[PDB]
Amino acid sequence: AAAAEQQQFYLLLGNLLSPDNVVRKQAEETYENIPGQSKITFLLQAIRNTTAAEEARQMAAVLLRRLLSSAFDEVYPALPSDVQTAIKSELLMIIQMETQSSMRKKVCDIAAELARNLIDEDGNNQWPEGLKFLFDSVSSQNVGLREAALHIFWNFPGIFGNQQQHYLDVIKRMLVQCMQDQEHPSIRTLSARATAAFILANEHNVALFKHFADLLPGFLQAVNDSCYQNDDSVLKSLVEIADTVPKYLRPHLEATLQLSLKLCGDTSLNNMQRQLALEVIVTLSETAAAMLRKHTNIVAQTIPQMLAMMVDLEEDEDWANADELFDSNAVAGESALDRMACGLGGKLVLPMIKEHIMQMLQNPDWKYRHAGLMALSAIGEGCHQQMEGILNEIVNFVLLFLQDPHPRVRYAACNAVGQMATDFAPGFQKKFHEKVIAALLQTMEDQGNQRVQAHAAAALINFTEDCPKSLLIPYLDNLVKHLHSIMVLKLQELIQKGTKLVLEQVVTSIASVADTAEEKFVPYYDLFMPSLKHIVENAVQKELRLLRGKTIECISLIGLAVGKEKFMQDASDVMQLLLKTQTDFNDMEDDDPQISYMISAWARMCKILGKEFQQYLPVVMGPLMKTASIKPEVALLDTQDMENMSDDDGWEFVNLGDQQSFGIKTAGLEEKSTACQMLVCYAKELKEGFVEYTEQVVKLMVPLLKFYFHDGVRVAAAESMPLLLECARVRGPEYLTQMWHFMCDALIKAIGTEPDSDVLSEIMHSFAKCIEVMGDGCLNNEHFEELGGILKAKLEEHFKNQELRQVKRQDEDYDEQVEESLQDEDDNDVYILTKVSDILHSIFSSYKEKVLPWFEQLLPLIVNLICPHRPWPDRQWGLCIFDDVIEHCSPASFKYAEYFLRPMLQYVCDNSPEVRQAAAYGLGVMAQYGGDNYRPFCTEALPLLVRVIQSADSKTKENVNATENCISAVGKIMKFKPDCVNVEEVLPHWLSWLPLHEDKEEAVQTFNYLCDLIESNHPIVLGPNNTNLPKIFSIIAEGEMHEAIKHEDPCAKRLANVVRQVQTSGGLWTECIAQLSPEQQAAIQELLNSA
Amino acid sequence: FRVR
Ligand code: NI
Repeated sequence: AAAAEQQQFYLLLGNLLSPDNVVRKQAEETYENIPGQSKITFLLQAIRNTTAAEEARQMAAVLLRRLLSSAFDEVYPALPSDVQTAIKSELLMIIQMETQSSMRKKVCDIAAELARNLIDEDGNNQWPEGLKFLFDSVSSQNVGLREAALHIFWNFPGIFGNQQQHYLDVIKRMLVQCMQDQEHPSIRTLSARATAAFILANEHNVALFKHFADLLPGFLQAVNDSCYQNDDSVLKSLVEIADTVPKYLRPHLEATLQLSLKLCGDTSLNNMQRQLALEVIVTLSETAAAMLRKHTNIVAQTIPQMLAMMVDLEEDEDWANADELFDSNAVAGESALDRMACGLGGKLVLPMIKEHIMQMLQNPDWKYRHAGLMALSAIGEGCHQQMEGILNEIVNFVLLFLQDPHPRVRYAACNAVGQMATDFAPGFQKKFHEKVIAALLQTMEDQGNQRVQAHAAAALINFTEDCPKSLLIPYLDNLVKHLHSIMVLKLQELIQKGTKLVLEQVVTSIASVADTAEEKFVPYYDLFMPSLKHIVENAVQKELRLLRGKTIECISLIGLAVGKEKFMQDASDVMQLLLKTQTDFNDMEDDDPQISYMISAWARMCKILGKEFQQYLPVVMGPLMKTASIKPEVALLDTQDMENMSDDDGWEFVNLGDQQSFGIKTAGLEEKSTACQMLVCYAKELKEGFVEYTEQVVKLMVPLLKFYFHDGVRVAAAESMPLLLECARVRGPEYLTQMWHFMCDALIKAIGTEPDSDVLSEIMHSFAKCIEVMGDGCLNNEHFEELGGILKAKLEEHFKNQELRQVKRQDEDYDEQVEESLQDEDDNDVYILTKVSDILHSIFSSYKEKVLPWFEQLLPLIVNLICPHRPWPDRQWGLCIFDDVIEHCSPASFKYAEYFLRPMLQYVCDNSPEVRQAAAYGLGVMAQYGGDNYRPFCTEALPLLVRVIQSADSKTKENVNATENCISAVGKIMKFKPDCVNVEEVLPHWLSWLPLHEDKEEAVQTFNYLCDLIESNHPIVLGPNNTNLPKIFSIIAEGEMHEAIKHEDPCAKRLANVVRQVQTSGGLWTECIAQLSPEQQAAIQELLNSA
Repeated sequence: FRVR
């Protein structure tokens, strides 16, 4: 039947439109089960039926696009090419017969997507009929057909695989003429949206931006026209242009900047439009600030634009009671100001805003004084280096606004003070502790105005948070006595009515003071502990949920500061509070508030208790695992489906290309990260104590190495890998291999794919640390082959990026601030080279000589770092990599000496102390582990090392570690290869270079050799008649510089046995001691008592 | 961190 299934289709379509959920959750299910192969000629006919309801045709056309955007490989293939080429030409007819521009836009969204899936097969599009449709429609003198063609080209820009060779210059013709179509303004607006979509699609193509530069003047005119007609469709296009491809705007940047300034400045347009115009400029200050820095004339005019939006405040009747949680011009301008001060810098921005803030602070408008203090708070981050100098003047002036006749201004002043305490730390704390603490305490007390009193407490938390413990301790008795007073009075008020806004902040403020005060808080423990314990038993209501969590945080931070001993007095009564509040927080299953407060409070109890925490592990691990495993809700919607989910606010969407989009529920993403970081804490603190949880935590963490939604989670997952192996170690190597098996492949894939550099460096360090955990036999041949390719690629990229950054310099818009970014990029690339050297070090240390054939693939790249014209960090790290080959892969290391030995010998004399140290080290391990093949080179190296050691300034803070390493290398030459040196002659000089105390490893080595020399059958080192024995007392006296580790090392006992044996020779002992300074004399006593 |  053909006529029977068409009449019943209209009622089913309207059924899934009724306002009640009864038939709504019954008519949608019947629709989906229908075969998709038949849904084509059934649903397109409901749009063609123009005599049917206009709201049913809106739904039929929206439903037809979704079946093409989501499903395609099951519906279109294997269907007859009679009905294949019939849905192509019938869809084209609907657009020609459409009178309503609403439906014309819905059916054009179906013309594209169909065009998109056919074209996206191989490259060449299987629908040349869709292409002819646009050239003939844009050329047809019909406005509707012209508009339909521009909509298909906006939706799917680039319906061609061979556009470049010929159809490219005709696209310019089409849009240039459409932007000149004065007779109609919507056709001009549609081609501006198309021009932008086309330029965005053709990203990276710098030859195409240069060719289409001629479209930017007409494009800017199209935003200037559309905006005054309530259309922020073309303005969004420009913001997208400035964000993704700002260099396209370079030819007419002044015109772009002037227009964006005009739209924003024009009071007449709506808030959404003016804010978007500001956003063009703000985005350019992040994306292309080097270009924007040249148009100072425009950035100067933008400053009062943001300031005028910041003074667009509503006089909220009953502000002092309610809670303010942000779309307004006052928030938009303020945020834009922060972002632009950060983007362009304080050198250019502070001079432009300085006099404007003084005109707003010194004004009777209140809205102006409030805007002034919020502008001061905003510019702080980006201009703080330039704001110091006037800082004492700024602070003393801002402190007067706390006594302002307007409570909202007293609140913005609180914000200014609190934000400066963060932006200018710790200089702020050292300079204004007396004035700021005193003024904030007074605002927290003599206000009788909840919001201002709460904000002053919040500013005080910011102040104490970044305050050095050093200068907080004198203010303890005063601040503590004042905080206790406010806590006890605001606790009575919680009981009278239910006011808690200030009390929440007082509690957190106490916690901040306690945490910073550490051990110095114990004399004030009894003054708050029973008051806070009383609060967590009181605050059980859903209104007080935050007040209870903040009190638990305060309680756990107080016990953590005083330490396990002082806390043991009220520990039992307080651990039961947490046990009871865990079942109270869990019996009302939710997410977001008390979760992170509880997780962190239990973890603080584990640091306090240590090995006694074990009993609480099943009660804390269960809930911790649940929030650490939250799978966030991800959606793959299309078109403008970010309007119905805008009310959520936390549901963030990243608009992907080709109309599709990606959405993610940000709820609990920070809770997941907190929990993952907590699991890392439990693993580290407990070690052996965590074995029961190691397998399930390992199973949880491995997939989180690929959790690209939150960097903090990935870092926690990466950090936990060696720590979990460290825990599991207690069960033996068979369980260790079972754990390492889950990790290995995933850790290696992560290194090869990781986007972020700092997250990559944790994964790379983590992988190296796991290799150390049980090296040799810990790697598959597939893994070695994969790792080889990954490290070789990472090395290839290191040098490639060196050339790229050079090409970034030698660009029209190159300045000192772009050089600062290139140097940051270089610093990151170097830190990745250190982690390449780290992964390499652990493979060498564990596999030894065996792995040199594998390493030959990286050999040309490692040699490439040790080249003479490379930057010093390359030569430093390449030498470090060869030092691990000499130390861990000798004597086979010598086959490869033609790659490192001669440059390493030469480099001992390098201008860079980091290079000198790496070279000196290699020569020391050459004598110790190298073997007989290096013997001639040990005889040769000696005067090179002694020339560095003996030169002046060898012991500068800059060159100590290099000189010490040279001293220790000379030492290793003496001890391990004494046929290559006349040890009997260099020993007096060697002795004079002692002691070592900066390089702790080399201090151990040198001292261990000195002990062999003193303990030897015929010392030589003592001097005839023990003449230089008192000098050995001065060397051993350091000592003072923590060189020889008092208990830990065997040489510590050895050195004290060599010294205490002297005590039995009266005159010799007193001679050696009488010529030691009283500081040195105590260092000998200190050693003798502990070794 | 320091190094060589
Ligand atoms: Ni394996």
